[PDB]
Amino acid sequence: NYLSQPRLTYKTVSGVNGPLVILDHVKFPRYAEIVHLTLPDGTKRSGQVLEVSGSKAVVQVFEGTSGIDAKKTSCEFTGDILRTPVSEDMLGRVFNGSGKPIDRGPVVLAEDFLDIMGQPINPQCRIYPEEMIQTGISAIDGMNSIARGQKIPIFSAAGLPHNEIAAQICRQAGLVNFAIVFAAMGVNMETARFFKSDFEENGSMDNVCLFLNLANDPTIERIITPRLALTTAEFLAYQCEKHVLVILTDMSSYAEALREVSAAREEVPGRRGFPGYMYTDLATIYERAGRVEGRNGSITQIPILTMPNDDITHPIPDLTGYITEGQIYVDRQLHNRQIYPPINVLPSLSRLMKSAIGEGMTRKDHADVSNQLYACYAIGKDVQAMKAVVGEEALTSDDLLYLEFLQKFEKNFITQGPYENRTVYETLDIGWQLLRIFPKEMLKRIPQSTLSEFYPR
Amino acid sequence: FYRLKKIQEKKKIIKEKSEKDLE
Amino acid sequence: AAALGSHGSCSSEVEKETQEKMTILQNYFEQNRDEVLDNLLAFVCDIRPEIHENYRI
Amino acid sequence: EKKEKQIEQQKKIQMSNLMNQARLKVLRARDDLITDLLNEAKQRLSKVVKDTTRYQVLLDGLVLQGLYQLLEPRMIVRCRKQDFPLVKAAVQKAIPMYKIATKKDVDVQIDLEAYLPEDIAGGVEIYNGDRKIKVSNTLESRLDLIAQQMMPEVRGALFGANANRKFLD
Amino acid sequence: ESTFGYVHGVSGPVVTACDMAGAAMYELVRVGHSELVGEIIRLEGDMATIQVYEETSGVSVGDPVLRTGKPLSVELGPGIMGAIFDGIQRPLSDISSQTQSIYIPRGVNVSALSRDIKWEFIPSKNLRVGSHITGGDIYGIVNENSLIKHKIMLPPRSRGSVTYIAPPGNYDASDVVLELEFEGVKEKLSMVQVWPVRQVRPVTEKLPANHPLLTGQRVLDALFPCVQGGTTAIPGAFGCGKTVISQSLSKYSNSDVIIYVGCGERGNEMSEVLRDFPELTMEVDGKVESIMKRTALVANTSNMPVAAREASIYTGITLSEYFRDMGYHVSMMADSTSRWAEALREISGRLAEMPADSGYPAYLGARLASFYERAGRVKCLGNPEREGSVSIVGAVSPPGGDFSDPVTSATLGIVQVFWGLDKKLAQRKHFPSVNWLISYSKYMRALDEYYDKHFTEFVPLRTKAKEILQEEEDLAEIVQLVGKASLAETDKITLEVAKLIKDDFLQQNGYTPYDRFCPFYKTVGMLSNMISFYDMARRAVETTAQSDNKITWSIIREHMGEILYKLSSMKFKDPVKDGEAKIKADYAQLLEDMQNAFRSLE
Amino acid sequence: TFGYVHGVSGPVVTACDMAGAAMYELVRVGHSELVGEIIRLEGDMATIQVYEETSGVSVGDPVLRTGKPLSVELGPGIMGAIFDGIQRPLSDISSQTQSIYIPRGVNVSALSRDIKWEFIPSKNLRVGSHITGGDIYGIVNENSLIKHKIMLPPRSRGSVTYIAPPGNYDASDVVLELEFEGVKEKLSMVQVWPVRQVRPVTEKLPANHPLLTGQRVLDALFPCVQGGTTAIPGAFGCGKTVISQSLSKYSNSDVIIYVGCGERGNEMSEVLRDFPELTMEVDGKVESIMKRTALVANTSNMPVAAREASIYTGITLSEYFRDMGYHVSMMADSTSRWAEALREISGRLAEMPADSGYPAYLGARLASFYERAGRVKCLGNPEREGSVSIVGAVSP
Ligand SMILES: Nc1ncnc2c1ncn2[C@@H]1O[C@H](COP(=O)(O)OP(=O)(O)O)[C@@H](O)[C@H]1O
Repeated sequence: NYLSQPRLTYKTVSGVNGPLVILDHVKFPRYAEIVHLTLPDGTKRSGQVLEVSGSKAVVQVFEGTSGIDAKKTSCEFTGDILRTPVSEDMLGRVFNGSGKPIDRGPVVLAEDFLDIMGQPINPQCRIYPEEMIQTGISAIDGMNSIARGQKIPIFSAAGLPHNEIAAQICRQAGLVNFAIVFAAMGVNMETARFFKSDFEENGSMDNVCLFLNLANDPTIERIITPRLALTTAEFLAYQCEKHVLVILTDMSSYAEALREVSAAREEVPGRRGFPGYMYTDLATIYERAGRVEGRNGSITQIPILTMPNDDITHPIPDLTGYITEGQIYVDRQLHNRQIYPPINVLPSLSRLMKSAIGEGMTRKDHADVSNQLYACYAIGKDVQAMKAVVGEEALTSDDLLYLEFLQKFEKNFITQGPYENRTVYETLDIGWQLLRIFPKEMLKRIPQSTLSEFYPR
Repeated sequence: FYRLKKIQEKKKIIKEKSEKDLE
Repeated sequence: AAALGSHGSCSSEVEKETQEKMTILQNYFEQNRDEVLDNLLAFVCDIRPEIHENYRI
Repeated sequence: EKKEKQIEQQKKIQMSNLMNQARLKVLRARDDLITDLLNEAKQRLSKVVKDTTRYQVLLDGLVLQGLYQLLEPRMIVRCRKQDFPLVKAAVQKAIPMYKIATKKDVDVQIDLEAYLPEDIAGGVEIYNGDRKIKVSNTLESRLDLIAQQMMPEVRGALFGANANRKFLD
Repeated sequence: ESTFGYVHGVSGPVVTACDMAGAAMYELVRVGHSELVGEIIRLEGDMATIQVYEETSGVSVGDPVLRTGKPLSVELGPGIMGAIFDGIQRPLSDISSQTQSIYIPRGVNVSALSRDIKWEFIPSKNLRVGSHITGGDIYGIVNENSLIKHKIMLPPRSRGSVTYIAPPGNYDASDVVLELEFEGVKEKLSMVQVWPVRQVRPVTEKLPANHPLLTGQRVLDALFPCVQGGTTAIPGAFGCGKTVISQSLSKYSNSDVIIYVGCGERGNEMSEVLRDFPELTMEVDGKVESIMKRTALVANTSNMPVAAREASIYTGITLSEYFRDMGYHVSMMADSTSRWAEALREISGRLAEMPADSGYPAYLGARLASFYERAGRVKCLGNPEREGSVSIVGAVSPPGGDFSDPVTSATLGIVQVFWGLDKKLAQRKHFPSVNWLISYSKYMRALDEYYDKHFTEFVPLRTKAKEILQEEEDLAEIVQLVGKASLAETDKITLEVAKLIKDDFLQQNGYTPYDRFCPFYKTVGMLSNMISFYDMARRAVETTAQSDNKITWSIIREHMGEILYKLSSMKFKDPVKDGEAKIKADYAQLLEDMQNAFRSLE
Repeated sequence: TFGYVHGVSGPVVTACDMAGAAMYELVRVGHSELVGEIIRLEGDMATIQVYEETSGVSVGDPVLRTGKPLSVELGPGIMGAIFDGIQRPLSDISSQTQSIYIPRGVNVSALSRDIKWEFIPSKNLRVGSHITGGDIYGIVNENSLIKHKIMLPPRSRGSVTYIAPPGNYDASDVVLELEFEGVKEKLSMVQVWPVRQVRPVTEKLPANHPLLTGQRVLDALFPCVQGGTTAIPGAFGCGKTVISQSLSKYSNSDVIIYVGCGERGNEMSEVLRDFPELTMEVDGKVESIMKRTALVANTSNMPVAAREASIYTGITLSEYFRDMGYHVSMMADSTSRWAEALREISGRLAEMPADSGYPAYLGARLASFYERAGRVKCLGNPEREGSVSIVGAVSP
């Protein structure tokens, strides 16, 4: 039950250094406990004890350290780790990056105090995700299918409409009740209004929750901002059996908060100066997607990340790449031609798509149609790269047909309106009307039985 | 930069310990 | 005009539903208020003075 | 037609805003009732401190509880002027019980130079002999600390259990 | 002394502890009131520095730190095969059963094997009271699973004279099955032994590796063969198929048992294996059975505590060495090696040891070397002679897809097989994405002695395959700058047959009935037909280009279009429905069809 | 109040007896009062990153801590001034010193004292009346253009106990007195605000009314909005001067703040030569644009923190004119040279380098800067809208 023992409050600040306040004389410091700080001017702040040693406790402060004072600062130790108050009533609400309400409503009357970190889901209990979500978008539902309980990010070049795609998934996604949780780290005010307004226009307010940390908010809150969303998602999914789509906007701004903390703590660097543990920190976020045994619930994640200088080898996309079940990718090569949604299929994949694709979940041909669309579009890009050097005179008639396929493909398969909803079956009929550009014998990824049933339609 | 910051930290600690051992 | 009439109608509905919810809240609250009050008062009064679990000697 | 679409979008947003306002009124009402239950708990404590018998039992507890959290060789206890006679006895009883459980001696002093504000309902605050570290055993602080952690039981009792919560994972 | 010290400080996985005087480095210690498992990594006086294999959130200064005198170790015995274990060897099936919750509770005390299940024990029937017995001697067989017989063996350190041996019957982990006397001291043994994970299980000799590790995949089997007992790595960027290879070896190979080690891997992957493997079946003696009965899973997912990754790798190889001492051809999938190097990085960062490259500690090269060198074919310990092996397949995962990364660099200094996976092939959905220029196998000389016993044609075909691909890659450096126009007819044949080999031999669709696995006979057959086409097409042009009646690569394509389609179709042959004889017969029809068509061009 | 210098190593001064000081508190060190900030505390000791050259500072020199962090004085006299990166007014420094140099350790107050401006109190206020942050307690007619609204600081609130009658008063004269919780605060026309802290607002609004530059190419093809954030590639051959001068002469922006964030010595003087000479039509009169602008100016050799802070002073000033109801335009002229000064602070602090040697937080320093733009419902009683736009020149 509850901690009945009274809290200690310390004035024994023995140093302050960047984001860290170093308490001393502390009776039995608990590693990773939270501390409430009161500044000289009476301003309240919060922090977490990121190291302990004997009488000392190195509290990192969430709201930053400006105005901390080595004689007057009071640090109340709570005696416990950071717990999120959670309840069903968190749906229809907006919270800041530290879970405090900003919708002018009351405090969260909790049904429980879940740990911000969650716990590792037992691999024995982890049910495999295989039931297909339709997002409504052909470039997703066709070649990059999403399972209920998958995690699959949108990777974007800077300035692309990834927010509109993430909105369109929350606007039109469903099964062949999906509550939503949304988090944003370092989001600009206009984009915070965009997501909030989209949910209000779509009317789906009583079943969505928002955590907002804006670009002007304190950067260290971004560490807990997605964890709050996931801790709410774990309550709704695993304790209330709801299905949830969890959106993590600007994982790059999250990773920069880690880069900032890493650099400010002198942590061992990986590539580009991100902390050496960045993969595990990202995994503690991403891996909380999944179904679990005997509970009808499911957490699905769509993270979003803008790649610095559009470099796919950058640590942010790259480590996310290893952890998540494939990637959805958006590209200037489409966006500059007004091809909304600008989803480039070739760098995209879904690791869980293969299990979701098949009979009863989809049309039986779907796997094969995908495989051949990738081949034709890939050859189309390679013959375009050739033509740019040598002109059509050194291309074969077949190479020019793959170049024409690329044009037909982008204009019909990928190109799709911001409110246009397509099922997988209509997407596959479109896919066949594109594959019919070649003679039957050219469709070298598809078995002869699938061709004989569907190629002439 | 990182390797050299750690070297300088080790020297700072050894300077402090060498002073403390004279008290 | 049809949108403005629908807004006024919905305002009446959500207000009626709000008053119903608030009534149910007041009912269930008063039906349990004394029991919860006595429970908090008992646990706040039952001090149990204890040393910290890591004390030595 | 574009203007008609905008009217329809405004109609949708207005309906959302009406539902948002209703939901927020219902939430505020729940929190107000919970707040007033905590206010009634503060009122009940304000009655309990008038009985010197039960209140001496609380002060014997709360002083010793503070001593067991600070563990120093010297300490200062702050109370209101009204509390002082009971708190002096509580310190005098607590020093034995402290020394018994912790083995070591302690010098605990009642803070006749710096009383607490009279608007506090009761209990005590204990400080180190240098005043650099403290522990709050005021009835308001202990009430808020327990009542906040008990908030799920409070919610479940005052408004009934949520039928959706079939698991505790 | 006190049997326990006390926590002095905490920083991520590292915990310093006071009153740890008289602790060994690499001693297992339990930290916190909840008994978080950890191991001593540095000594600083009476203080010990501990690495904790569970999340340290909530550990307090002055919490207990219980010494054990024992290093991190595995209970080896019945109840391994078909089970799944966490990174510190606790079985997840029991954790679910005892906890009724979707989470692994921190500080779980569950035994590594079920002590309540009764097992059928057949003693070796040659042993008697007074028989001399030594480490690795088999004292019985346990019918653990229908496929795997667990040859229980004397612990490798132990020596003695048999004083009691249990009769045939049903026994458990607490039943004394064997008792020895040696040098006036007794030892009592059950069907379970404890072994330190950081200690190599010894062998009578490390033998030459001279038998192929047969796999599901055409290019791995043929062009870059692994050997049973070999060391292999799969360096590859994300999304490249490192996991599809790892399960292809696990689902479909000639290994007797598989240890699958989800070190730092996404959690949906261990679930995928746990779901798919009991449904998938191999066959023995005309009886079909679940491949789970020959598999053992070590789980330690990407979100579990980094330190437990080192414990996971060493657990998985310790298990693998045990089955090797039972005389099995063991195979170990190390599903990520850079995730282990990251655990070594984070701990070294808390220890403040100077980094070598990319922040990794200087001992990373020795950690990987001493891991991979536990692979090999071996003459096993103890009385009955056995030969067994561990093959280790390390799924190295370099950040940014750059093989210059220190984990890759250190790995390729040790391993003898390199299956480098190219992101540019994976983007084009060419799977397996193995780049055939980058990749190598060093065991080919050692395997040619085997190939000559079963497929005398194979070494000629493998050689000609590399020649076709090398000539095409060299011609491509011209084609990229001049287009498809200036090539000779022989060069166009080389280009188009290399594309046939890429598209229809090197690619393999591992999610379909025809390409799920590719038996070695289909592998030599497909390659033989494509290289037969190459030789005949080359001879046709080179013979006729000396005269007015010149054959062209286009004339071959146009006149033999049905042959090119037939060659491309060869992948679709179903190993379950099309019998080996039928596949060889269909491929012989293709050989004759080619010969008749080229004779019509001549 | 006074601490003592414990040691000095380059531009970093360690101090002692500093126990009551705070992280990022602004401190004067040495008898000449060199400016610096507390970057670390270590007990009663503090480590101060001094801005100015530390040559000559001695052990045991006084360390006079200013109670507040780095801050901008706000009030009348902001208009027309050339501030440096820490709000030392270069015009007052020149006039008072009669020297071509900035003397090391200036103490000149940012708003000139003894200039008794015409003040009118807010006609709705009375003794006893309620008042809150952002409420206008009066107006100062400092220029023909900018009727300078004087308003309660965003943290202060209570009951009015005195207002000055109509009359002549300066930055130091007490204009308003109010009581809250039995405590009285005396306020003057000067207000002081922490330069790195956003001035709070009733609602940050969407930006929807055009900021016309008067140039066809901009206003037609790629419009900008009042409250909006925009950028320009600043270089020699770019023609940035055509945008900059046109914006100051013709924009529908009520106040312009220009910030030199480490421009080259001569290039800064070209700007400071032009802006006095630029004139604008208003109400059929012609007047210098210096009636509606302020220049923060820093040459490349100005103190590192003066460059790094100059961008934050510009937006703190701009937010103050936003809070008056003015549609402010800020021009920053060298965001690359600001990021270099930012990098120099990290290099002195020995923070680990991120991409291209810039600090890890560069993204957050830029993003929290541009997020201080926008249209707003201001604080306080008149419900007034106002905005800050930000033009940020960059040098790829
Ligand atoms: N050999 C294969 N045959 C067919 N498809 C494959 C094959 N290998 C990979 N794929 C496809 O590409 C995806 C990526 O492979 P996966 O094993 O999930 O990548 P990773 O290297 O990240 O573990 C698969 O989920 C599947 O869609």
